[PDB]
Amino acid sequence: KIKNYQTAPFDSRFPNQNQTRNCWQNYLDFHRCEKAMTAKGGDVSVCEWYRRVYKSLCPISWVSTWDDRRAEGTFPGKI
Amino acid sequence: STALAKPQMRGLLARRLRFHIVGAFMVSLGFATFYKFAVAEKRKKAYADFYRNYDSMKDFEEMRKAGIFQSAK
Amino acid sequence: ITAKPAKTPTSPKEQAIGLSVTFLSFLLPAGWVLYHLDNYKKS
Amino acid sequence: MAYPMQLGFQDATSPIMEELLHFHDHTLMIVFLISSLVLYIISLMLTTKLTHTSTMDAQEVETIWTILPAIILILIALPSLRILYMMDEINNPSLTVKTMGHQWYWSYEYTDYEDLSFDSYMIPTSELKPGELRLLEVDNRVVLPMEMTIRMLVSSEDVLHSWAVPSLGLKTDAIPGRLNQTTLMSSRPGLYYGQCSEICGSNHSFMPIVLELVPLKYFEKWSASML
Amino acid sequence: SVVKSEDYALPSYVDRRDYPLPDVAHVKNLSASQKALKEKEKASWSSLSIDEKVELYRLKFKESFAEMNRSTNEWKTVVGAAMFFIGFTALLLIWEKHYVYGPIPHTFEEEWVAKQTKRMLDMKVAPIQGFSAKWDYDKNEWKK
Amino acid sequence: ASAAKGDHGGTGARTWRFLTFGLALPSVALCTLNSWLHSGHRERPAFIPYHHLRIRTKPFSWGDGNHTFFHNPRVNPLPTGYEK
Amino acid sequence: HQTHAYHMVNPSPWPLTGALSALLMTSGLTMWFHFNSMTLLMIGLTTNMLTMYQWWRDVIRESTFQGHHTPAVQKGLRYGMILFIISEVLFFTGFFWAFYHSSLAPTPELGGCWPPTGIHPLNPLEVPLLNTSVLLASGVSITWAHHSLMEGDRKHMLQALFITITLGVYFTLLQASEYYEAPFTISDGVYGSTFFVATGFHGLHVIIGSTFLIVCFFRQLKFHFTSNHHFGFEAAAWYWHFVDVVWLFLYVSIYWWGS
Amino acid sequence: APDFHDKYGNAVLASGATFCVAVWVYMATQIGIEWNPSPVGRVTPKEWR
Amino acid sequence: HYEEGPGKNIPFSVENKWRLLAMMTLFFGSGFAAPFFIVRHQLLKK
Amino acid sequence: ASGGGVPTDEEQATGLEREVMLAARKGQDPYNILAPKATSGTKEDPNLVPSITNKRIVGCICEEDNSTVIWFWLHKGEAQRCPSCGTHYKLVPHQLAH
Amino acid sequence: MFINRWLFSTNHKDIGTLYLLFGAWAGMVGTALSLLIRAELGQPGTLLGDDQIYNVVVTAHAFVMIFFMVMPIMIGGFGNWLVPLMIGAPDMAFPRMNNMSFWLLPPSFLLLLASSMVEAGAGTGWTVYPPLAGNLAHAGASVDLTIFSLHLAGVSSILGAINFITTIINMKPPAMSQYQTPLFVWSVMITAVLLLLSLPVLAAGITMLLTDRNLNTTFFDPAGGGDPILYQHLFWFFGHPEVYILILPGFGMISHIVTYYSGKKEPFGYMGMVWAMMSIGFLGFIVWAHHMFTVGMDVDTRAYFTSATMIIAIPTGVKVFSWLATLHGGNIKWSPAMMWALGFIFLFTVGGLTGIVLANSSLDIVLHDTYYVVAHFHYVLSMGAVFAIMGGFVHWFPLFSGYTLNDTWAKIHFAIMFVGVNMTFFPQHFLGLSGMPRRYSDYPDAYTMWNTISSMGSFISLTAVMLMVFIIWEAFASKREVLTVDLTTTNLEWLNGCPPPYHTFEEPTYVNLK
Amino acid sequence: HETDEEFDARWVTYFNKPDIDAWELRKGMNTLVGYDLVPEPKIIDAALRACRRLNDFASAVRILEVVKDKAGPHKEIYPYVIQELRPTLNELGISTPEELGLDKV
Amino acid sequence: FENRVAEKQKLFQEDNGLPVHLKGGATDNILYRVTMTLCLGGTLYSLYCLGWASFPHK
Ligand code: HEA
Ligand code: HEA
Ligand SMILES: CCCCC/C=C\C/C=C/C/C=C\C/C=C\CCCC(=O)O[C@H](COC(=O)CCCCCCCCCCCCCCCCC)COP(=O)(O)OCCN
Ligand SMILES: CCCCCC/C=C\CCCCCCCCCC(=O)O[C@H](COC(=O)CCCCCCCCCCCCCCC)COP(=O)(O)OC[C@@H](O)CO
Ligand SMILES: CCCCCCCCCCO[C@@H]1O[C@H](CO)[C@@H](O[C@H]2O[C@H](CO)[C@@H](O)[C@H](O)[C@H]2O)[C@H](O)[C@H]1O
Ligand code: CUA
Ligand SMILES: [O-][O-]
Ligand SMILES: [Cu+2]
Ligand SMILES: [Mg+2]
Ligand code: NA
Ligand SMILES: [Zn+2]
Repeated sequence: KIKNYQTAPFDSRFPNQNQTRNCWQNYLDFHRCEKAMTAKGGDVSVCEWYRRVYKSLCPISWVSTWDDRRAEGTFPGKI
Repeated sequence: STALAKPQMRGLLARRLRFHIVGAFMVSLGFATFYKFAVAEKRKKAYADFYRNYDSMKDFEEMRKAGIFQSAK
Repeated sequence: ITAKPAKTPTSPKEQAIGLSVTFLSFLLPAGWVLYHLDNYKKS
Repeated sequence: MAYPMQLGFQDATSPIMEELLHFHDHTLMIVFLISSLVLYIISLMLTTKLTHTSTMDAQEVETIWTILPAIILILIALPSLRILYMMDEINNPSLTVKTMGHQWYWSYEYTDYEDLSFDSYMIPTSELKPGELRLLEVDNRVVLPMEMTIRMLVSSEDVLHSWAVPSLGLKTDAIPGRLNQTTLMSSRPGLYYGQCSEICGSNHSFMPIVLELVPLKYFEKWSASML
Repeated sequence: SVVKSEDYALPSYVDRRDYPLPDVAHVKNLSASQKALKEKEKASWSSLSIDEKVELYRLKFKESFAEMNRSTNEWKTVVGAAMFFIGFTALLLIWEKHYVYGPIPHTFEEEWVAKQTKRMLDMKVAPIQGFSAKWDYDKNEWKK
Repeated sequence: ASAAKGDHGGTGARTWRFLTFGLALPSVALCTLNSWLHSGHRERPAFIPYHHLRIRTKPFSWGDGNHTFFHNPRVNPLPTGYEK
Repeated sequence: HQTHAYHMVNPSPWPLTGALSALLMTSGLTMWFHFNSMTLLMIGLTTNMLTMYQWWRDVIRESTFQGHHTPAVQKGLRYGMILFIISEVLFFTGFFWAFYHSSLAPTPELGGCWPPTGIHPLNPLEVPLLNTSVLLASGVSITWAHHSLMEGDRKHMLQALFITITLGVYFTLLQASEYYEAPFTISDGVYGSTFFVATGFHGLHVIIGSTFLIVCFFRQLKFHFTSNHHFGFEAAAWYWHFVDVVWLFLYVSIYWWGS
Repeated sequence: APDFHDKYGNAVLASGATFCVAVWVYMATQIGIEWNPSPVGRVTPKEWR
Repeated sequence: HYEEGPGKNIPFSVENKWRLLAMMTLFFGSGFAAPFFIVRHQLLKK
Repeated sequence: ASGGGVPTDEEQATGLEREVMLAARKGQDPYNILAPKATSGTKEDPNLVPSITNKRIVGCICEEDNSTVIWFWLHKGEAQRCPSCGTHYKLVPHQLAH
Repeated sequence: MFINRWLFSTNHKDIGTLYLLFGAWAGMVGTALSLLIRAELGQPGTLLGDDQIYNVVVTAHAFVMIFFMVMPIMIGGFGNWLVPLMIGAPDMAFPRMNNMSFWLLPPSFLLLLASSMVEAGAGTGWTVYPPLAGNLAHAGASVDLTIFSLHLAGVSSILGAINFITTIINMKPPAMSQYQTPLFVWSVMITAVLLLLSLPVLAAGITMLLTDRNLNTTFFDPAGGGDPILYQHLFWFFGHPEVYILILPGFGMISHIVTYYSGKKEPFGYMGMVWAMMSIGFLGFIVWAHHMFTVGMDVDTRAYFTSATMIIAIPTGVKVFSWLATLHGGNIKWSPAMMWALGFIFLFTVGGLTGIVLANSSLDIVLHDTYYVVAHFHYVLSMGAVFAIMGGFVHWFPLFSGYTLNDTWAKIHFAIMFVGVNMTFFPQHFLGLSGMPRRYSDYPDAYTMWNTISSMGSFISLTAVMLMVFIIWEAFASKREVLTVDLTTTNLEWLNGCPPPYHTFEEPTYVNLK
Repeated sequence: HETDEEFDARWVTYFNKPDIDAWELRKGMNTLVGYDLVPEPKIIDAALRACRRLNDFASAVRILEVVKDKAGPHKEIYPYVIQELRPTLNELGISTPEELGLDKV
Repeated sequence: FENRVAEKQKLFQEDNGLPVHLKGGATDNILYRVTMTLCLGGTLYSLYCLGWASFPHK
């Protein structure tokens, strides 16, 4: 519901050339959503919008490094 | 003989300065018109005439048939 | 400005010697290095 | 790309680059006119044996020589800042591509749908095919759809680099830890070249950028075949 | 006459058209005939000879304004010597070409440039003004 | 502010000695009581090898290269965790 | 014989020995960072100390013993010291700008927060607050020492100046103990970088200011200052107030607003 | 009393000009420098593919 | 005191113009040659 | 509260500092700390320029607020005039070692 | 006696002479490095090696020209010789500290040449940005030796700024207000306030670089939460004031030379000239991020730095129109120094105007990091600061030495250098507009005609530097001693004779109030 | 400021002062040649009569050359001014620079 | 302590032609030679260390 996704849309929260926090925020939102959904016995499909937007915006090495550090227990953001 | 007439004797530097600063001003307006036509307008008219009937698929098909692209044979 | 005539005048021939020695002092050592670049590069 | 003996900008491939060309013509005429006027006055001040060497009153003439330059700087700044804001305007891109600078090559990621990424290195001079351009061709070009608004996001995995394509009016630094965004929209198909624009060590001169702009259907098939 | 370094704090003589009457006479010491000439200048000047008048001028001043304002031929020596040393510079560039620089890349061979120029026309490099705009694609020749 | 104080005729040696013994050294004795009362070791947090801490891009020019200059074994873990 | 009031200084070797000490300190730090050796550095630190001692000794010989600091020479030395302190204020502005840049826009690697994840700041209400009462108190006692010297009272000047130095040494011992107790280090990312380089260069300035006050204490013990002429004490006091004001900015910015 | 310029000015001007032109024309044209002029009006394009 | 006057207020002698030419040649020529010898030194390492 | 023991300048200044301090008390200015005040500068009332030797440089600020100062040597002997405004100055040489 | 005079000096004229000798030697180092850049670029391909050796030569070329040639000659050489004489003072305020500002420079230059001798040099650009200049991409001692060379030159110049400001404020005749001091003394006073406030922020930035390289701090390393762009703000907070420090003493020597050789007693518009130098010094601290328009700053920031940088053209135009008004009506003397000053008025105006083009950030996205920036700054440095240094050197060489140059040789030297510099840099505007990047040891083939012309111009500029050395030898070899100098009533530095005695103004000037 | 006539009247006054001294004669001429004008014949006549009261024939010739110099490329001005002063030149026996051969370079 | 500044004023004003840095007596010359020797010695050693560091140590 709201597919035909092409790429991440303009986000008034992040209107400038530096888009580092956009990528970050969406990776956090995705993983937060996903932890909420896996817990309360719900569906990760509802987290999809964040997953698409972070995958669009974030460099593959940044997501790779953040996933390694969540596995390792050294990811410094709150999830 | 005839005597000589009294010439202007005062303000000769200032009078020269005024005459040529005006001259430079007239020349500067002349170059600005010239340049508006030879350069600025020329360029606006080159881009508008290029695009007026430009067919980007036609231009792509010519480049493709000439072999230039990696993604289109 | 005004000045006295030279106390030790440097004639045209003396100027050509000083100019030639000054030019050679800059050109010969750099010329030697640049002429031998290849010797240094593939060595 | 630049051609031999070129004097000015590469022809514009994007509407913003055309705007920059007409804004530079405006500014260059002013630059020409003031350096000419200064050279001319110099010549005028030096070509008379008339003299006036007593104290000269400065206040009147200093009004002219502060207000006429202030008015010229306003005449430069107004179209300058209109272009600055037009480039920044919101535009709804159709596609996002990332580029990461490395010593000494660029990688590209197109991850809106599938995980597509690759490296793009300069073709060495000894391997150029006949007719190809020394120091500018790469093995894997950045294929993109023509006539479409694209968001390019630029970063680095090592030292600074800078990702430039002069004929699209683009130069965005590639800084590790930072994701900078720019917009690209080519009005035409073709091949559009640029070169790394921040000193990055031994092969800074030898890590170029080649965009290949083609119709969307060809970009979509190319992207599928690069997975 | 003779100006000495140890006179630097004294009023001095200068010829410059903007300072016509300098602070001291050109000659201050007078011989017997010169003294008599300065006494004769106290009487009517119509009784001085042209020579005596010139001599009084040249005791007071060194050069006349025509002499101090004269042009010279020094521009010929400056321009000629500057062309010489600019010409000497080309010797240095001929030596560098011969001994320093190796062959340039193969991409400047005639056949490579002819093919490179066809490919630049095929990709319509600078098609609005700069490069392919100067080729006639209908006639297959450079625009005249 | 005039502060809560009062004095001024001239600001002389007698007044600045009154300020040193009647305000500034009592403030230092009060802050010394306060500090030397919340002292005593609070207990060290679990070690987590976060990559933005314990940076080592070049060995230090002293010691074994891996200890900071005023390394305290009780509270400063190495990149591999607390010392034995 | 001159007829102006300025000081023509005798030809001196200390500018050259001070320049060579700078070459030996910096080439010394490079041998220590890259060639595993402290030898050039301790030669440079030793010759820098010897130069500083003989140059300032000779300024005391020129002024207290030979009379060359007329009022116009002393007014020059006032401007010199004010301009010197302005240059040191702008050196610390660079380190404040680094700290605000890093803390106002904390990057993802820190957790996107300040203080970073994993950092546990000192409590600004414990030894940092005690250090702030100590350096404020020392600005009050060095003001008492200044007015005692202007009122000609040798015992009280020395009493107040000694109390000022005692508090400078108390701050430096307290700061050395908090460096050792602190659970983060200079290698703990940009929080430890900003905290130890900015408080560390401030601690260096407190040790330089306290040494300058100890020079004035011994000069006063030797009767060098008169009740109207004592620019070395005025300069040390202006320097000491600068060290106090830098600490107040460091305590508000890095220990309290940045915790 | 002619000075150096009066006596040698014409020869320095004529000799230096002659020399400078001859040696820059020789350098520009005779030693293999590649000026890389525009191909426009100069180069016959050739099949490359 | 120290010598005063033209040719005396300088740390090099101008008493003999040819010994001065040698000294000026050594002085300017060593600053101009040093970068070429540095380059040579960097090329001869690897 | 208070007590003594700090020397005064009267007691302990020496050298040039003491010379300046003792001349000031006399209202004298042998080390040129103050600007001299101009006379009317006529030939009957020239500005009197003290010197220890036979000539001293004068700077004349011809009118208040001029930014150009006119500099020349004034020699012992008959008064000289500023070459810009003509105001007169006369050298008064000698001694300073009391 | 020779060691006492020349190694233990406390005299402002001998310390000025030491600075002029050091700056002249550094100019020959800087000229050789410039010829190595243009030999690498004078035909397509590779001459010396890849970009690391090339950019070690570019980085050293800049540091030697700026910190070891222009600053020591303008501020240490002309400032020390001229400023005390132009205010009648008997020396600098701190004559012994002045000698340490000089003697810190040979060790700073030794550190710079050591940085190029060790490992593979510091191939970083004179801006020394990380992470290329950090310990992973430039491991080993070269970049730390460059840091410490800039720390020594920084302390020399901060100590020297304290000395000049104190001497100009405190040591004028008591009747002389600062609105009766000559323009060159104002230009050195304002340059020294810019050095005092800007060099400490460079010293903080480069010490942070030193600790990220050696103490495991992470001010500029994102892995620790640092930011490479914070180093660029700290360096350019100094680096924009630095270019005004390079040109302001030149503007003060151009005002004296144009006044003198126009036969005028004063420059046109003295209070305007003082206002324009203080306005340029103030505006020069609020514009630094015009060196960062492609780093990804917010749009409103980039609009502010475009506007605030363009504003500088207003005071600078007042100075250029006031130098033209000073020539107006003059009895013009076509001396070699006047030729250098009239070259400077026009060529500095051209370079300043291409600086205004670059201040428009939209256009600077396509011009940044290309040779259009290299053409702008060499018109204001090789044809601006250096033409003011050559004008001031041939105008004041007979004051410093007591001997005259040959004017015909000096005119020949000006004509050769004017052709060479223009040949070198004018075509770099075309290379910049058509996209050639900075810091490249080789270029795509289309850029070959203008790189060949620009390297031919650099060789003509080398012929002028060699001929300048022979001209200085011919003047000391011939010994034509000065007699009378014109206009001493408005040029106090000549009134003590040529050269002036070791001690001058031992009896101060007499200046009354009235 | 003032009219032309007022300016000329003050400079004729300055040079007509009977006891003008040599310094004032030089100060007057060297100041008057700073202005953007060639001085009127009436100013020149009073300066030449000051030279005669100061027994200085040579400075009278130099003031005639300064008039020619101030006129720059306006070659009509000097012959006019010499015409106007022919009766003072004949009365005082002042030869012009051309009659003395001093216009030869 | 007693005020002995007048004794030091007499010492440092003796008309003996000594520059100030040597005017205290034989101490000052020993401390000057120490400092100068360490400076010049240490500078020669820094130049030796640059020679060593300018070549690879394999
Ligand atoms: C002496 C050296 C010097 C001087 C004085 C200046 C002066 C100026 N500079 Fe320049 N500049 C450099 C040296 C200098 N520059 C250097 C070294 C760099 C490169 C740094 C690096 O990256 O290594 C550079 C880089 C640089 C940039 C960054 C470009 C980029 O990297 O992409 C910009 C941007 O705005 C700039 C602008 C200006 C301007 C507006 C001035 C103004 O001060 C000029 C003002 C002068 C005038 C305008 C001319 C006279 C005025 C008139 C006749 C009046 C009428 C004029 C108008 C109405 C316009 N300079
Ligand atoms: C004062 C500064 C200055 C000066 C004068 C010059 C002068 C020259 N420079 Fe420049 N240059 C820079 C500062 C300067 N440069 C800077 C800051 C950079 C950027 C570095 C970076 O990218 O990091 C640079 C970069 C630079 C490049 C771009 C390199 C690249 O991007 O890859 C080029 C290219 O041709 C170049 C060439 C030259 C040449 C041929 C000259 C010639 O004009 C030189 C000719 C010689 C002289 C001007 C004589 C010098 C002086 C004297 C001998 C003193 C005489 C002594 C007395 C009178 C007392 N320089
Ligand atoms: C107690 C308060 C007083 C501080 C003094 C103490 C010791 C060393 C002196 C340094 C003074 C100032 C700043 C220099 C940089 C860093 C030191 C910062 C202060 C400090 O001492 O930081 C310590 C680290 O020292 C380290 O790395 C130290 C490594 C020591 C080497 C220093 C390197 C030299 C730097 C060059 C400075 C250049 C100056 C340029 C001037 C500019 C010119 C105009 C902190 O210890 P830690 O174990 O990491 O953490 C505590 C964990 N329990
Ligand atoms: C680990 C520590 C080592 C590192 C280096 C520094 C170490 C400690 C140095 C402490 C500074 C001591 C300064 C002593 C100065 C003594 C001389 C002096 O004080 O001299 C006075 C003049 O002031 C003068 O020059 C004023 C002079 C001085 C400025 C001193 C300030 C600091 C300099 C510090 C270097 C800072 C480093 C910054 C690092 C980034 C003499 O004039 P009066 O006092 O009026 O006397 C005359 C009366 O007697 C007449 O009746
Ligand atoms: C950028 C600044 C430099 C610009 C150019 C300098 C112009 C160079 C001047 C000449 O330099 C000399 O050139 C000789 C060649 O002409 C070199 O001899 C070399 O070649 C000779 C001829 O092959 C052999 O006889 C010699 O042994 C061999 O050293 C010689 O070493 C070098 O000093
Ligand atoms: Cu990558 Cu330059
Ligand atoms: O810096 O312009
Ligand atoms: Cu700038
Ligand atoms: Mg850049
Ligand atoms: Na090359
Ligand atoms: Zn006057």
